[PDB]
Amino acid sequence: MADSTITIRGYVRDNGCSVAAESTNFTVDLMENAAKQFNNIGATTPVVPFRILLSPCGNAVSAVKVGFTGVADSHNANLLALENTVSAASGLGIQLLNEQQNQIPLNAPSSALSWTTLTPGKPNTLNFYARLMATQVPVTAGHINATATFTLEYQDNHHHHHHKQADSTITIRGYVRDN
Repeated sequence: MADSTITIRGYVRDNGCSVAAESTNFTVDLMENAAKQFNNIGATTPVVPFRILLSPCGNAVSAVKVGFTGVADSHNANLLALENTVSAASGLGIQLLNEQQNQIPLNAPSSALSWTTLTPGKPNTLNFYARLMATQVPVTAGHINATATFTLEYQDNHHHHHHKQADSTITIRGYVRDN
């Protein structure tokens, strides 16, 4: 079942959330990715459903902003680069997007993107996508291995200087088939 503390006792900081284990500490199954389909920069795979469940949360929030940051690729640094090893494929950045299928950069600050009005005390789930972007036509087979974190720039009054919220490590798997 799905039940949570809302408008009741035992709530964390109001302005913020905890981030669930289901979001700070998981793996995206990007399925297979095929070399043979990435034959120009427009090439965009069947965008897998992905979310960051925030819970438990407190009782007073107004929204956040995201802050995704990772190793950005040389080609289009808006795409999350791979582990950068011989066995990681070339010219195939990770394509992390929101439900609007809009390219989300990394090393932007929290200003170039946004978030929804958080509900208090619930498994606050927006809907996002992850898949695999062609930045070139290398079609060298290999595996999918990346690392970033999201921060949430919680709309607290920012009295202390900002940092990362967490080290909520986004890991994505997958496989470039040679067909």
